[PDB]
Amino acid sequence: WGIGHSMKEILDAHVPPKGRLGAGHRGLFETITDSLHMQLGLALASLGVATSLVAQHMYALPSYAFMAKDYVT
Amino acid sequence: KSQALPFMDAPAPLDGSMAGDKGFDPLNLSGSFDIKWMREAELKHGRVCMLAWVGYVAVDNGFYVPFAPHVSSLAAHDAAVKAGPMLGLLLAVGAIEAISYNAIAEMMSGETDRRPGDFYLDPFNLCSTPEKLESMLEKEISHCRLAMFAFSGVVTQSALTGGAFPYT
Amino acid sequence: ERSASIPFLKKPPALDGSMVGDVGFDPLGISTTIIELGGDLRYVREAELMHGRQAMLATVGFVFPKLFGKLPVDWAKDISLNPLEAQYQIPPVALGQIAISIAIAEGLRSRIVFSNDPDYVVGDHGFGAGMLKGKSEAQVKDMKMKELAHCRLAMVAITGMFFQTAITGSLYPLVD
Amino acid sequence: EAADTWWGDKDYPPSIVLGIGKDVPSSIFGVTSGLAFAIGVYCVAQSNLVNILSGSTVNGFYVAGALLVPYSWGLHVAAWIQKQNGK
Ligand code: CLA
Ligand SMILES: CCCCCC(=O)OC\C(C=C=C1C(C)(C)C[C@H](OC(C)=O)C[C@@]1(C)O)=C/C=C/C(C)=C/C=C/C=C(C)/C=C/C=C(\C)C(=O)C[C@@]12O[C@]1(C)C[C@@H](O)CC2(C)C
Ligand SMILES: CCCCCC(=O)OC\C(C=C=C1C(C)(C)C[C@H](OC(C)=O)C[C@@]1(C)O)=C/C=C/C(C)=C/C=C/C=C(C)/C=C/C=C(\C)C(=O)C[C@@]12O[C@]1(C)C[C@@H](O)CC2(C)C
Ligand code: KC2
Ligand SMILES: CC1=C(C#C/C(C)=C/C=C/C(C)=C/C=C/C=C(C)/C=C/C=C(C)/C=C/[C@@]23O[C@]2(C)C[C@@H](O)CC3(C)C)C(C)(C)C[C@H](O)C1
Repeated sequence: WGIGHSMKEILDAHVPPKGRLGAGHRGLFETITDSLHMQLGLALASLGVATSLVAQHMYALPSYAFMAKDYVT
Repeated sequence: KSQALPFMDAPAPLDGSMAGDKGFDPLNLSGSFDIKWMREAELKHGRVCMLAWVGYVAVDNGFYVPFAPHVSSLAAHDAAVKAGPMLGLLLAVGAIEAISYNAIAEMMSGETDRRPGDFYLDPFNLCSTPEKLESMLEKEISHCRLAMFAFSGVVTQSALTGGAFPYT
Repeated sequence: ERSASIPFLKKPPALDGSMVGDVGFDPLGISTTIIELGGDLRYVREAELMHGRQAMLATVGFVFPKLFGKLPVDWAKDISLNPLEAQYQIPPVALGQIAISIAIAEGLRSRIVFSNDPDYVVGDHGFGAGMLKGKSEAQVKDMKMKELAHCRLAMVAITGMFFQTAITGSLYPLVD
Repeated sequence: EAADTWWGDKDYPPSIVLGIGKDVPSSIFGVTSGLAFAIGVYCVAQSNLVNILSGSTVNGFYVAGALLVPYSWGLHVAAWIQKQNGK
């Protein structure tokens, strides 16, 4: 419906002005879509951060009633 | 070459051919953004203002439908929201505006030659010849511009005064 | 170019005619995203057809127990009004037969639909053939168009009936 | 597909990076950037000058105006982009 971003243009635009990061993120859109190993690697990295976060926050801030007293769960 | 502001020339060349063109755009928003969206918004605002002025007058006179507790048009909004059918009217308007989402999205980016605010709700062929279409477009847009001020004044006078039909 | 239903919208490129009820009504473009997957419109037409047929049988079944009466057999102490609340008083020793009959019918229909065969006219299950012999293509097309119109009307109708009896007490012009 | 948006061989991005606002001149962008920044800072200051309460003092207009502070960042960046482009 016309509105919205194109992910290719966002990646191709993000080049620092004078060669600080090389050619920027040009060509990253074609590599990610055509490689299922890069998408899967990003997914596993994010999910690993997420489940470590749930490990920290479920003992730090318990949400289920009458836990933090069983101690074994 | 501007008409309304004779010390200027054409606030971008966007103002060259459409109906109701008087060169009046001092803040250059005609050239900053695409003018089809502006004309769609203008026509849509004017049509809303026309029906809103017609409804605000008629409810303030005594035209009341079955049920619909007889209250002035100032409190009719709250009375009918507490009654309920305002939500159904909102749902119907939302369906029409989903179709309007589709229409405006098709109009702006190629693949459809729709005029801004066009639709095709023309049962009686009052715009068959192009000259009749131009005349009716001029009358429509002039009525839009007049009815915006008309309904704005009606609402403001009804809100600040106690309330009558001529609004003092 | 432009659709025959919504005149200010573009014509759906998948809905190019040659099908019953093709008035070019697809603002979301469901059929556009079905054929670019390499599929066709046989399955969605079959779904619409039996949705409408169940809708017609439903429209008769909402109104029949209260407008006319119940079965002469026993155990019919279910509420005459509120069919949606009369679902839960059905004894299991009738639900078993209902479920078995629908199960075998839909197993046969699943064998028909999901097979592969290209000679299968959509909706032509073979149950109804006693009246279409000796008819031209125009008569069959008109008959299928009447079926599709009744399908869509009955689906809108049953949505109305279910949303009326659940919020309001009952249907206004016929009940209570 | 899309448009050639890469500008690694130029000192400024092209005007097409602004999308729907690719034709707005730089002066409008800068004036709206200053106005949006001022209004947004005022709206977020109405949450610490006055203690925001549980429902009593929330004032959703100040919430909607609070989104102008990140919007003011994008407007002054787009002002620079249009200025280098000559628009
Ligand atoms: C007087 C104001 C006015 C004028 C001159 C026009 C003129 C035009 N409109 Mg338009 N329109 C108006 C108001 C007006 N409109 C309003 C208020 C709405 C909102 C509903 C619309 C919605 C609208 C749509 C959706 C479409 C048009 C179209 C058109 C064009 C062809 C139709 C035509 O000849 O209409 C001539 C108009 C008249 C002779 C006016 C008759 C006066 C009526 C009878 C008054 C009725 C008031 C009544 C109380 C309202 C009840 C509300 C209730 C039923 C909901 C033409 C340029 C069509 C178009 O551009 O396609 C080519 C099109 O698709 N208009
Ligand atoms: C056992 C055989 C099958 C029997 C079942 C049956 O029925 O047959 C199927 C059949 C054809 C057939 C065949 C037979 C010839 C019969 C037998 C053949 O078999 C052989 C071997 O020959 C098979 C077949 C298929 O060829 C034909 C049946 C057609 C049928 C049953 C069509 C009903 C539409 C209802 C509608 C549109 C409701 C609208 C309701 C509307 C529009 C409303 O507005 C209602 C509502 O306003 C109300 C009233 C009040 C409001 O408050 C609420 C609302 C607003 C909602
Ligand atoms: C009317 C005012 C007049 C003065 C202002 C002004 O116009 O100057 C404009 C100007 C310079 C200039 C001019 C030109 C345009 C070049 C030319 C002009 O001449 C013409 C017309 O050509 C003259 C001149 C000097 O004006 C420069 C503008 C610079 C500007 C506007 C810089 C904004 C940064 C924003 C940031 C860093 C946001 C951080 C935002 C943050 C950190 C957040 O969002 C936090 C957040 O919690 C928030 C707050 C809300 C939450 O929801 C979201 C979260 C939680 C994330
Ligand atoms: C989205 C779901 C939905 C659909 C698809 C749908 C379709 C139709 C159709 C077309 C087939 C017709 C012809 C029709 C007609 C009437 N409907 Mg709908 N209707 C739906 C929902 C509701 C709800 C929630 C209510 C309601 C009612 C009425 C009344 C009563 C007016 C009166 O009493 O005079 C009448 C005449 C109200 C009612 O039950 O009585 C208060 C009520 O609350 N309807 N309705
Ligand atoms: C097509 C299209 C669109 C669309 C659409 C729409 C509106 C689609 C709607 C489809 C719809 C509405 C499909 C209903 C099915 C309901 C059925 C089959 C109910 C059967 C009901 C049964 C079998 C009930 C039987 C009962 O026995 C029970 C349970 C108890 C008894 O006491 C009473 C009775 C006998 C009654 C978009 C999205 C608008 C745009 C897009 O681009 C194109």
